[PDB]
Amino acid sequence: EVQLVESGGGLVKPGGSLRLSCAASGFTLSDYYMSWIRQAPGKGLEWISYISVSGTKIYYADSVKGRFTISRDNAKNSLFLEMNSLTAEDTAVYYCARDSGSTMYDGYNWFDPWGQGTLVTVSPASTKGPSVFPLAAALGCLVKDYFPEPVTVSWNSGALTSGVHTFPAVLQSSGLYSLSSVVTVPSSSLGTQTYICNVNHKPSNTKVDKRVEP
Amino acid sequence: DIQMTQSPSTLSASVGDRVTITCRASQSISRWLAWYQQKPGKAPKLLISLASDLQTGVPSRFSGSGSGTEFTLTISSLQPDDFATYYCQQFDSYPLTFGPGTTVDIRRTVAAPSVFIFPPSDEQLKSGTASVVCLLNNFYPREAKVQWKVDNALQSGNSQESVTEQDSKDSTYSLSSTLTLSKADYEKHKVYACEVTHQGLSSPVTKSFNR
Amino acid sequence: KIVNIGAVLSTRKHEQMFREAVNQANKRHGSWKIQLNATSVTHKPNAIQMALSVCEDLISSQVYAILVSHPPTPNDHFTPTPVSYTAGFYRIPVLGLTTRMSIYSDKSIHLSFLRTVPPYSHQSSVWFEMMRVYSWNHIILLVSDDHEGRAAQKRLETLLEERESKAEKVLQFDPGTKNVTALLMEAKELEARVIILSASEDDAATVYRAAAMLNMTGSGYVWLVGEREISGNALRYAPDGILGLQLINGKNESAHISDAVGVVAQAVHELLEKENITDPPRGCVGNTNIWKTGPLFKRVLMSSKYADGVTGRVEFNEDGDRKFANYSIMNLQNRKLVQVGIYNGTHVIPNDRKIIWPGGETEKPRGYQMSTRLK
Amino acid sequence: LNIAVMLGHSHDVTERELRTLWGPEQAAGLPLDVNVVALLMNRTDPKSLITHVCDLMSGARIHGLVFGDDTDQEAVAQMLDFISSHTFVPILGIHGGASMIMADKDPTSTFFQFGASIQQQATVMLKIMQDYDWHVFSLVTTIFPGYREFISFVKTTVDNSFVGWDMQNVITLDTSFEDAKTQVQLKKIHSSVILLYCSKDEAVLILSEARSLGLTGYDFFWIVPSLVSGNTELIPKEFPSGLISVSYDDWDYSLEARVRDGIGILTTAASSMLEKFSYIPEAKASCYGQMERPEVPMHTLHPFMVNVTWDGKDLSFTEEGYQVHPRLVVIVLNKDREWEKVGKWENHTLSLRHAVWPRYKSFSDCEPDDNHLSIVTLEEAPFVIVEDIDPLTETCVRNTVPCRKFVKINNST
Ligand SMILES: *[C@@H]1O[C@H](CO)[C@@H](O[C@@H]2O[C@H](CO)[C@@H](O)[C@H](O)[C@H]2NC(C)=O)[C@H](O)[C@H]1NC(C)=O
Ligand SMILES: *[C@@H]1O[C@H](CO)[C@@H](O)[C@H](O)[C@H]1NC(C)=O
Repeated sequence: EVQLVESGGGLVKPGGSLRLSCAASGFTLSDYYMSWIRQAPGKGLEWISYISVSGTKIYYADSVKGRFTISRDNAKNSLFLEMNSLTAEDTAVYYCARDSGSTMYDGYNWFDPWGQGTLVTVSPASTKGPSVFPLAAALGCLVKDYFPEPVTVSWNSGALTSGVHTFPAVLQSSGLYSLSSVVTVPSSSLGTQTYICNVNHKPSNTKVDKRVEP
Repeated sequence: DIQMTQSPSTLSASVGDRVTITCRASQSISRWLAWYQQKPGKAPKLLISLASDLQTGVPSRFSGSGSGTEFTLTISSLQPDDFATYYCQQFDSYPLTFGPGTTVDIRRTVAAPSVFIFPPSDEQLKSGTASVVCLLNNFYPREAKVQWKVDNALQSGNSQESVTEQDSKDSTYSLSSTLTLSKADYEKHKVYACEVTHQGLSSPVTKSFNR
Repeated sequence: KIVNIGAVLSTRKHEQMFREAVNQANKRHGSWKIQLNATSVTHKPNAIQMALSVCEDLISSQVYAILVSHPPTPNDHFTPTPVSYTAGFYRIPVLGLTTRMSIYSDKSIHLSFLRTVPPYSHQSSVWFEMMRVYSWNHIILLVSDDHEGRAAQKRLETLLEERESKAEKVLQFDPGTKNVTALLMEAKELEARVIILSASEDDAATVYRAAAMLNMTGSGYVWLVGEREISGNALRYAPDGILGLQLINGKNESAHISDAVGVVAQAVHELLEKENITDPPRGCVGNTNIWKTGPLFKRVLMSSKYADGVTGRVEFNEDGDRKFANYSIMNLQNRKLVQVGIYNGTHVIPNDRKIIWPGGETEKPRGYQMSTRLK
Repeated sequence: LNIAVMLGHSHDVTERELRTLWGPEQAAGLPLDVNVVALLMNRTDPKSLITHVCDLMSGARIHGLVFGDDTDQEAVAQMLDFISSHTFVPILGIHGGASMIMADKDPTSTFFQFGASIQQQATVMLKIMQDYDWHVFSLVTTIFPGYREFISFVKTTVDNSFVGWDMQNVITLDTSFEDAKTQVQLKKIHSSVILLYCSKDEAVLILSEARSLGLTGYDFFWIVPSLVSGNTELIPKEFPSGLISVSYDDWDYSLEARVRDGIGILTTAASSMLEKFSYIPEAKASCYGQMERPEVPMHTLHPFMVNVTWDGKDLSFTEEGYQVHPRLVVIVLNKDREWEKVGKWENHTLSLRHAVWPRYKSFSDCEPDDNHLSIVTLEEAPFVIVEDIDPLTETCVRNTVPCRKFVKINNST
């Protein structure tokens, strides 16, 4: 069994430097080619660069050319990726996978197997309490300008489940995510039936509960 | 460089039905192309190498085809574990460009989407930021042309649309058409129209609003 | 001095690297006002379209040499047969970067064909040398009913006749056969232990499965299979302890194309400084004349020497094949490939790594089995 | 079914159409030959050849073709074999670019030739050597891989001495013509019938060296293969009149007869294919845009051509593609440097004599013929005994000298 472990990720402010460690298991890393590929949330996949066996030929992507550094440790069988001048476009999950350069002869570049990967996000803001802004036919609640990572939202302390579904967090230019908790209810349910959306941001331990009115 | 186009972007099929994926390259790249399958929340896995070779540990139902600049992926029988997003990566020359998504999922029926719009609350208005969100629900497929016509003017670069995933039980879809505006701009506007074009609702139902 | 090089390179990165190597060779060693020109064409899957496009884009461009590379893809052919045959109508020399087929070895089938890698002749030579230096005198040949297998068998027999030795059994089986159990039983009912195998990937996998199910993976059996059977299902089902070959530098496209460009540039410079060269026909269609300097160019390439390449000295045999090519005796260890022996300069130099034999043998086995059952 | 034919010169349209009409009607073939198409061209460009073959593939669904090239190019046969392999069409080689057969067909190919292979050519040469009272021989060749197969076949035949003439000493050396090799090799083991086996230039050089040495005149003859005498109208000045070559030509047949037997064989093979499994096989619609792998849904014509009989004058083909019964006549250069037909190896794979005894033709530099003489003898009883060669083991003279005799059928004649 071959498994690839990705670590070294976390939260880094824009313009900082971060190191990504790609742990390779089940095979010898010295006699194989490795590459880094990113995939933005909701977008396609972008190849970054590849590391040769000799280590003297690396093709950085045009978007990240001259900014990233790639290193390998044959004895440790691990791959180390160094990134500098992180920007908004770098907010993507980076996966390291075994290439196909050494598979038959050369040139082939299919990637297999793929590790679980790591998430790198840039945010010029520290931990802060969420600012839940409810809305007002159906009802919903919007959570805007919050960070860190999204927190599950329950309606009526979990009692309400018909149509209760959240949405993926959307990163803003200020480094704060944003999502809306919307529940599909009949137009006659306004006023007669109560609806309270409960948000309990675990990192901040903030009990933000906002009532919904027409 | 080399740009790959997959048509349609989103498609659906039932279990046991033949599945065809079309991958077209900008230039002739012979057969130097590979296929991947990315589960939601999971890394992609290689399926077909050189568009004609089946990798070990992969079921025989998958079968690639195509040569030159046009490539085709064929599945003999669709199975529940095959519901994922597929890509056709090419390695003809650097940079290693990656193909767009496929979004293979299930086909349930043709259902009319539900469109709802919610005005900002009083606390949201007094908080300094006001946003209007248009709800999209139970629409097949994931594609749904939703746009904002504020003050009878086209709005672009501010509207945000997010879709989570197809429902497991009812095979429905949910999209949040969130519109980002400043509080003053929101107050200066009253008609937050949300017209939705979809297979279920052929008529462009517009959710006009007023103060 | 308006020489042009058409060449056939797979993909596009290989084409760009070939162009860069051509420019570097122009800007190094013997440099004139105009050394030569750089051109390339893709290796499209369709054989007929590839051949016609190559003829149109090379003959009309006044090419003196063409470099063609053969990808090792098993599912599709992608063979250099069409381009080689089209170049065979004229006398334009070609070079095979990754041509592992022995069909092109014969000059009657391919007149103006050359390559920088021996398909299996040097592999059989390495087999014979390893057998001689490891004290083996028995050969069980599993050559398949194919042209390359027959060529390898003929080369092995010629090498054996040098020392007045003959294999006790040279039985052959048709490719794709699923009933090799009878052949394995016949091999068992013999006085030999060393087995020589050379077949395709599927045939190698089938015979490996048959050997595994017939208890042929135990002690006393030595396998010296070639490089072609250490990939795919053959590698998946290969029993532990097989001493294979690696063909050091791993048919590297970059190194091979650099060496080919250097050799072509040196040969073109020597031809220009020696005598006149007949101009190639201006069009792929219109004339059927035979090039009057083609055999001369072939002789120059045959006698050409190149010592500044990655593999040091580069020379061609009487069949236009690489001489003293680097080979690595690869021994499977715990389902992993481990380097043990290295072949270079017709020498065998085992390393500190132990060559474990099938059946968990620690000592060197013997090729002679005294059955003591002389009928 | 809708077969095709091509030619370079001579029979342009009318003769080919007449022969293709007369062929199928001579037999009660189940398939109906609706029509044929004849193509006439001068040049033989590879791209032009490919375009013409694909055009013939499109219309009438190909279903076989006959190539009648006139240029003496060896690569034409290779290109035709490649086309047949990559488009699955049965093709029969005729005089011209396919006159010589030296390439090894891939299994996916369905290409055949009317030429004579090296393996059978050696047998024909040995059968000719059986006559003319020749038993000792020695051959010299080059290092070409194709020549090594011929040497191996000759060695195996020598080791196969259960029947036929007693095998004599055979010594073979093959390398360059310098460093004191050709002279010493010709000086050693030179008794009778020295064989020459190489290409045009090497043959010219070897014969020039023999002329410069003491191996020419009324001495032993020389035998060369078909490839040496590639063109009957090409006679280099270095070739002595005593050269012996074996190669089919137009002194016993014609291009019209060759294309007639080819189209007859094609029609018989098509009929056999149609009757055997289901029907006459079809062909690919187009030669371009084949994304799918070159699979073979149909069945090859090899089982339908290995043993095919047509009007008794059939030419069966072996598994390798070589014809079992080639014409392969023997030609000996005339005293005025012309090639004349002598012997026919067609009658049940047996050589002929042509009533031409091995007269020692004088070369360019004449020498006195004080070597052979003539010793007339009479069979009285105790000193001369007339005996016939026993067709067993040796099948020739073993200890007794050869002898000649005359028959008497009628007193008047
Ligand atoms: C010299 O090489 C250049 C390219 O390096 C040739 O320019 C083009 O080459 C491509 C093939 O690589 C052809 O398809 C184009 O038709 C060429 N362009 C033109 C305008 O001809 C160039 O033709 C070469 N010149 C010679 C004399 O060989
Ligand atoms: C081929 O050789 C060159 C230099 O000789 C080297 O830079 C390159 O990495 C090699 N290719 C492979 C696939 O190892």
